[PDB]
Amino acid sequence: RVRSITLGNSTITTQECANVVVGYGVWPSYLQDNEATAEDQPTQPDVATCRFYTLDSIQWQKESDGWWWKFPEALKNMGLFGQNMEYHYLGRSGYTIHVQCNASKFHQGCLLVVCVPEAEMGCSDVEREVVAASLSSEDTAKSFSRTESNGQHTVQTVVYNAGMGVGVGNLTIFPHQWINLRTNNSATIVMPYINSVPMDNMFRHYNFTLMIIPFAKLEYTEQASNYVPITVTVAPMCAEYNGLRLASHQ
Amino acid sequence: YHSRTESSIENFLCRAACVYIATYKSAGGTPTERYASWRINTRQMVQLRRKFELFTYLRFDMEITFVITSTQDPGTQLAQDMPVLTHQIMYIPPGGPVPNSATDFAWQSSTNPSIFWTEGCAPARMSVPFISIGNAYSNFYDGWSHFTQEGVYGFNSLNNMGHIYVRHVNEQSLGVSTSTLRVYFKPKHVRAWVPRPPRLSPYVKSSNVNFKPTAVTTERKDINDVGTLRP
Amino acid sequence: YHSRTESSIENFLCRAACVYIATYKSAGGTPTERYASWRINTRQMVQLRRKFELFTYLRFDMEITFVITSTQDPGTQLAQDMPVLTHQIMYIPPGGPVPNSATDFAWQSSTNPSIFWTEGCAPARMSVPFISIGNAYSNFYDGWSHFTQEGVYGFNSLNNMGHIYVRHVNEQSLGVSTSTLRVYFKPKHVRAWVPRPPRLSPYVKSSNVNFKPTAVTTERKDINDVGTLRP
Amino acid sequence: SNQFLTSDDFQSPSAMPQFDVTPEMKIPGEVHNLMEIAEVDSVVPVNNTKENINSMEAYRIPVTGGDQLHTQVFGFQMQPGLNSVFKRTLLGEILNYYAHWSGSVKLTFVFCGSAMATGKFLLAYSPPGASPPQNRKQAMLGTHVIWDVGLQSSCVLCIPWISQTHYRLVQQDEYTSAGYVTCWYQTGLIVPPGAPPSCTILCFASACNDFSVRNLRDTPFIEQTQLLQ
Amino acid sequence: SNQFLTSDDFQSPSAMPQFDVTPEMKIPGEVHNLMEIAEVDSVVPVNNTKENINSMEAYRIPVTGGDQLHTQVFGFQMQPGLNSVFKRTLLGEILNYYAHWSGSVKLTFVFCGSAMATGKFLLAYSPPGASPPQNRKQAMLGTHVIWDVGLQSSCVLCIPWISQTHYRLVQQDEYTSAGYVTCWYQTGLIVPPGAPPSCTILCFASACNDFSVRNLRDTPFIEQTQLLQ
Repeated sequence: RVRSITLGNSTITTQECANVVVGYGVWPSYLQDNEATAEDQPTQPDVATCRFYTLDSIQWQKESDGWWWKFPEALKNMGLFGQNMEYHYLGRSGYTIHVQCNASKFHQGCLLVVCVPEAEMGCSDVEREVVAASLSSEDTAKSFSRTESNGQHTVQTVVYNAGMGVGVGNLTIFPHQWINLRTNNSATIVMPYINSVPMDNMFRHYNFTLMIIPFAKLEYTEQASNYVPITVTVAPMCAEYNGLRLASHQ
Repeated sequence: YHSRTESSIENFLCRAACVYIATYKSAGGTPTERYASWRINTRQMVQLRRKFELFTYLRFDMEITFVITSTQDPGTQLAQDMPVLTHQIMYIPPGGPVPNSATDFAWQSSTNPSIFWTEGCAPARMSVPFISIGNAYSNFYDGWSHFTQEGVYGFNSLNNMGHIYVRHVNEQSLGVSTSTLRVYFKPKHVRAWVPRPPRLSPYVKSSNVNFKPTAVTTERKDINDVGTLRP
Repeated sequence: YHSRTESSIENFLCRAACVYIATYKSAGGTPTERYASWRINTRQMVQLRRKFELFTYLRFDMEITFVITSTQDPGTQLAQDMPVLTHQIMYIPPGGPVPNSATDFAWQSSTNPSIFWTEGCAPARMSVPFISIGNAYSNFYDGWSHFTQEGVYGFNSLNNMGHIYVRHVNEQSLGVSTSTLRVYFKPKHVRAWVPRPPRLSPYVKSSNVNFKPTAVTTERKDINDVGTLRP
Repeated sequence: SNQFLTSDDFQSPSAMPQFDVTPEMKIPGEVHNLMEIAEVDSVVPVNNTKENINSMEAYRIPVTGGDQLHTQVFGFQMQPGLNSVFKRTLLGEILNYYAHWSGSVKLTFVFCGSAMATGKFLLAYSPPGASPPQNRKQAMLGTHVIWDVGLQSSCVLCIPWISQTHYRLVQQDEYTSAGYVTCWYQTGLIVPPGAPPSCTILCFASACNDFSVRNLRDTPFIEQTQLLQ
Repeated sequence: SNQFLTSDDFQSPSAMPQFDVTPEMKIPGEVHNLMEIAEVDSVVPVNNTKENINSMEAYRIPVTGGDQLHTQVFGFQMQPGLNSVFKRTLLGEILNYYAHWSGSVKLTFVFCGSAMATGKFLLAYSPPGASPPQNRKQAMLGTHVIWDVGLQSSCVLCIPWISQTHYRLVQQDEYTSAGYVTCWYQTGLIVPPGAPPSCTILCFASACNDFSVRNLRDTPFIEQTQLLQ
């Protein structure tokens, strides 16, 4: 009931037996023959890239609004998977995002953990455009805001419109999980590869966005540690590439 | 037990809609109002844009219909008896020769499919298949056009359907005839994937997803405020 | 595995192409602009000439279509109400009576097939079979027309397809009506032999293979000069 | 005839015959019916009180802790599509695209408190031709469930479909002909020393399997008319 | 309808029915597909350096003899139809008639020297998202063959088809997305007394069996527009 998961000869994650969300209903898989357009063979690096990339922990405070990571840029420096994003041209990968919190029984709160395919985001200034430096950092989260952002080339990071101009309660349409600290502790979503082409270049394109939004805010009394660490762990699935060359950049 | 055929994807996204009304004259002056032009995009009309933006990936054929009604312009030098007006509607396939002005070789290009239609009968119709290098069109594109994260944030994507150009075929010297084109676009055999939430904020421009922060719903008096209580 | 039907000989040489645009009036003056005339040859239009000159020997039927749009001429003595314009398009079979001018007995000759077409409906169409004493047409002829190496270098060959002559049938006294003919020629059931290299030099005239010496390709900086190297 | 009905299915000649379409590949998440988008739960803005609608406070139903024991938690008129509580959720955005609707609504209330908290709520439902309950004793004699939040964290409350006719108009307001779902304090909210006294409920509404719509039209939400630029 | 699509196959009434066509005879060399013209080798103008294009010197790749041992013989960007090296050969004249293309390119390098000459060349190929090699050591670690001209006179080098999508546009210039084929001196060119020291290579490009085109259009080469006379 405290079963350990070992993925590759480097990683150990301890986890109890809970519920998973599998994509839009499909497991990630390898490309078959009547699915691709490229003129070569994939040569998937199964022997080295399937492991757990535990990112840094964020602190769910009382006054926090939400965080998002864009993928696959979220593993740009994470080990050999970041090297394959350099020394290739096309790529195709599913992921198994596992999100878990360490709260006591005297904490309360609720999170919504969404995976949004093609989460294109609007800018904080109309009649203007975003830059790539405001969409995502390479490994750290990007914070939503309670109030209105007002920059020139930034993102409209207000929390109830989710950066996309929609209702934040309707993000339940995409693959999601609720971390309710009363009963739930963890959340694990298995995203497949969703695109309109069989393989895309994973520098320009953002395949999906992992959003973690607190709907019921965190409350605690005065004895308690005044944050709950949220730890995200991403494991790539069935990664395969094409176009061996040098790194650009660098 | 009722029927759910009214809310299938074919019955929800396949209705004809007037998406473009333009006008074009038939005599000289500036070389711009002698023809009409419409780049085929489902973003200029908000009503149809919101229905298409309930989905991430779409795949459909097109069924375009042209309602052309002409009139006689006022002023001096009127035509009295004028024979009949014939109109050329040209579909420039994506990456095809595009007319700078009327009477340009682009009009006589064999590559661009064209319809010659005479006034007084049933309207002109054409069907265009799914024309893309990709395997679907994408309503959203979280990415860039060029390589090193440079370019416009999702506008040079392979979601190009082409253009439609309309002009008078006649060589009319005396009198001007002003025609008005109505384009009734309709998708056929629609296949849609990855349902998205319906949009809350109003649109600002047909190249972006930019928005202003709007409320999630409409206000109420209290949390326990049912309304009216007629009895 | 893709499909190769787009580059078959039928799909490459069978597209309709506007090969001749002429105009012809309907009232007197000089007896030349009252009718139109086109000797059927695939050499006056360079774009179609280059596609046909990828082959030495061709064999096809013809599918000719005529797009006739008329107009009312300006000036005094205008027709006000004019009934309708009927046009005669005559195909003079090779070695057949050819009209010197309008209202000539050649027009009423039973031998030359003709189409009577009234304005306001679908365009006029005719199909001509493979008409040759030989067993194919020849795009090239390394030889002479007469016996003892005298004559023109390949112009009186049995590659004659005939002529097309168009006139107004009406007897219109008051007012002039100027019509413009567009010929959309198209080959059907094409069979082609002996593939030839595509031409490098530009053409000079539609009776020869004469040319000016042009470079084989476009220049470059060095032999080891790849271009740009963006990264 | 020789007319043009805009609502008329007819084949047309292809403008580009002789063109091979890109072979369709397996993309996950295919939609065949709009009702599959409506049968997912969406968070219901119950607290829409004019200073919460521009924040996240219009999703959280406040359950304060102390000495009330006879007052109300919330309450709304149960009609999706026209009520402000429901017209912007996924179910009520699809209902605004149609003129008729028919089926059940499934509500789910999740108690987002600490595991050490305990209390009881009375979740009453009133029928369409009936007045909203005014106290907890009137709501007890109606149709109620007792949601003991120490035992369960979610209370699924499905609402029956009662009407004289087959379908029902979406954009009309038949007052006192829809039903009310109110909630009353039964015990309070008992917490040990160290647990926070006040808490939060979230509501999730969706459709059921018997749901249907008819007579498609334009959504009332989009007012823009002229083309963009 | 009652329209005229120019791209519409329809039978028409024959102008001359009752006429017997000349019986077709067997002429050798029948063509059924345009791709059969592209699968023949044509001599590639690699030396197109603005004073060779008006001569035969823009077909001969010069391999001088002496002491270089680290320099380059040639190199080009591997894209037929748009590159000046390939757009006038038989393969690149057919590709300019179409807007899409897909398939492999087969190169063949023939050493036109004397039978007493001996040397070694390194024939490197770089992938589409990769930089051209700058010296012989960088080209060795890529994809290379060693062509020993004392043993073989021809070096057939077939080039793979790598793209993200199914077809590929001909008239567009995706820089650093096509591939480079360079050639480097490995040893030199060793000749006995009596043999000429400098020599000549010729290149021959064609298509392969997996080749296809789509979306026919007009060739960019012919600019004349008005009819001849």
